[PDB]
Amino acid sequence: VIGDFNCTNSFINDYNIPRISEDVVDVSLGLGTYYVLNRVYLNTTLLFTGYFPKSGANFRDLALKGSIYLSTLWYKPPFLSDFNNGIFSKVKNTKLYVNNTLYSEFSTIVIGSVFVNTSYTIVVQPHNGILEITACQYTMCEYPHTVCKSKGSIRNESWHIDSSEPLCLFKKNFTYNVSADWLYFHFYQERGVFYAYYADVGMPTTFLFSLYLGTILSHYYVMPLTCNAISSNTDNETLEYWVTPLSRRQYLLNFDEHGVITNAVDCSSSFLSEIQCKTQSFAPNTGVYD
Amino acid sequence: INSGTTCSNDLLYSNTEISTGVCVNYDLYGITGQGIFKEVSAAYYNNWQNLLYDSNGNIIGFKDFLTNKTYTILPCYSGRVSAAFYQNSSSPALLYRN
Amino acid sequence: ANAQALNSLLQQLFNKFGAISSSLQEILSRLDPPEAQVQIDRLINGRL
Amino acid sequence: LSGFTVKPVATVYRRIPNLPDCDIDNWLNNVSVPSPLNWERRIFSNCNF
Ligand SMILES: *[C@@H]1O[C@H](CO)[C@@H](O[C@@H]2O[C@H](CO)[C@@H](O)[C@H](O)[C@H]2NC(C)=O)[C@H](O)[C@H]1NC(C)=O
Ligand SMILES: *[C@@H]1O[C@H](CO)[C@@H](O[C@@H]2O[C@H](CO)[C@@H](O)[C@H](O)[C@H]2NC(C)=O)[C@H](O)[C@H]1NC(C)=O
Ligand SMILES: *[C@@H]1O[C@H](CO)[C@@H](O[C@@H]2O[C@H](CO)[C@@H](O)[C@H](O)[C@H]2NC(C)=O)[C@H](O)[C@H]1NC(C)=O
Ligand SMILES: *[C@@H]1O[C@H](CO)[C@@H](O[C@@H]2O[C@H](CO)[C@@H](O)[C@H](O)[C@H]2NC(C)=O)[C@H](O)[C@H]1NC(C)=O
Ligand SMILES: *[C@@H]1O[C@H](CO)[C@@H](O)[C@H](O)[C@H]1NC(C)=O
Ligand SMILES: *[C@@H]1O[C@H](CO)[C@@H](O)[C@H](O)[C@H]1NC(C)=O
Repeated sequence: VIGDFNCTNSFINDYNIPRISEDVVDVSLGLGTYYVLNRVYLNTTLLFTGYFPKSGANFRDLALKGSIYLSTLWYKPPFLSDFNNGIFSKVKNTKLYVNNTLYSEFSTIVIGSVFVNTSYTIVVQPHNGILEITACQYTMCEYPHTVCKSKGSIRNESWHIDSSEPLCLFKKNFTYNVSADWLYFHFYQERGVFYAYYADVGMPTTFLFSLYLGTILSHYYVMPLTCNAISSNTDNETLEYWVTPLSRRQYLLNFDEHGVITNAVDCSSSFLSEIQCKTQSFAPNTGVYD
Repeated sequence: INSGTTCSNDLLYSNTEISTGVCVNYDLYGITGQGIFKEVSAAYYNNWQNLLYDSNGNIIGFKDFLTNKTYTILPCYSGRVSAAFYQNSSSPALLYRN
Repeated sequence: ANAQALNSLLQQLFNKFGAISSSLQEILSRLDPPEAQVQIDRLINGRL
Repeated sequence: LSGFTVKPVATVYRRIPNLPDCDIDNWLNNVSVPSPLNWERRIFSNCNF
């Protein structure tokens, strides 16, 4: 239930569960928060109202992997979640070694709406360390997927049938560290414009772009990786693609004399957090507050 | 014509020159204002960071991507004059404080 | 206390009071005159 | 008493481009010139020229 165009009808099975992780989101260290769009703060405390998680809700593993046959239940909820107000994603870098050569590939994300060919779909796709982010009129297939370059499978990756280049609003390429362990992504929309944030290594998150669309996005989806993959019948490998919702909340961030966040506190988690946010300091004075 | 996405960038980037501070206008990166500029070296910018803000929410610095330079923004002059005037006089005594 | 009062009085210029923004530069240069009058009036009322 | 407070001029405009450039002069000045019988054609879109 992604696209409305028939592209392939081969190896289509019926059924062969999101693995809820026991870990929680950690705060007061930098994980979860993100830098401003293009503003810099030096040696100050900032009370900023943005889009963040609440208290460390459980994650959901939405990574889909196939070998020969595909499934129809995969293109349906709860795998096709709802982009309510924001998504914070944590991806594990699958580092493969072939002929003493390192390769790093992971899943592909597509946010937007149904959009057979009427409205834009923002797709971020990795190519051996090159993140291509394109917002165009791509026509999603009825059963899209993504094959892997190294150790290719028997199928062919085909998620769009646009023979001619359609109109676009933002197409760009970014470069990240090909020998990293974890990647962080942060997506949300507000006032009609959609923002993006990415982080290749480090606790905070870096800025990506902001695009004016005018319409409200509906759903996001992670495309499966039908290739020689995490299946441990031959080689051991693990894939973790955790996704957590967002919420409009006010945090308190700190900036040293250089401009890197050292610690970030909440304002609706504990009784001390409320006092810290009212006093706008991490070490408030002695007193009786309400 | 006058549609689509492909356009011509010839009526927006015309001057492409920053003065040494004359209390001029600016419409930088969406945010607009008025002020003077001063050349001050900065080593705290990054690849994705181009503007500098304070705790109150004003503009302090600005990094130009077309020249790889960093400038600081100073507010314009807006003050009053104290005029002491007697009963019958031609011109009062003016004073500009500070 | 005097410094905090002065800072709180100065900070009022960054509030919107229901308007589209807190700066008249991007208000008089974005919308037509006959529809920004209400925004300017709300800003003036708040500041007064 | 107040002063003059004249209106400043010579505004400064800056903006990061979203779409890349078309780069038509690179293809127009190629090292190979096609014959009038071939007349190779190239389409450009979603760019800035
Ligand atoms: C937009 O997408 C629709 C389907 O979502 C396309 O309609 C298909 O067109 C092909 C080619 O003529 C047909 O073989 C299919 O049967 C059509 N699908 C349906 C569901 O009818 C359409 O061509 C695309 N492009 C435009 C401009 O509408
Ligand atoms: C972003 O990177 C991708 C992949 O490196 C580029 O796609 C290549 O485009 C060239 C020119 O059309 C093709 O010859 C290659 O075959 C493409 N590679 C792949 C893997 O499809 C893309 O052009 C880059 N985008 C920008 C704006 O630089
Ligand atoms: C960061 O800000 C703090 C808070 O003002 C600075 O600490 C003060 O530094 C001045 C000298 O610059 C001293 O006179 C004060 O006694 C310090 N106060 C405290 C509470 O430590 C600190 O120097 C700043 N760091 C910089 C500018 O690098
Ligand atoms: C401004 O400075 C940056 C950083 O030094 C320059 O970016 C470098 O550009 C060269 C050539 O394209 C690359 O080899 C480097 O890898 C880039 N470094 C980084 C950190 O991105 C940029 O080119 C400079 N701009 C101008 C106009 O001189
Ligand atoms: C990538 O990560 C590795 C391991 O942490 C590190 O040694 C290397 O310097 C990093 N490269 C870049 C460009 O950050
Ligand atoms: C684009 O053309 C205009 C028109 O003369 C010119 O002012 C501007 O400098 C040009 N831009 C570049 C990057 O050459």
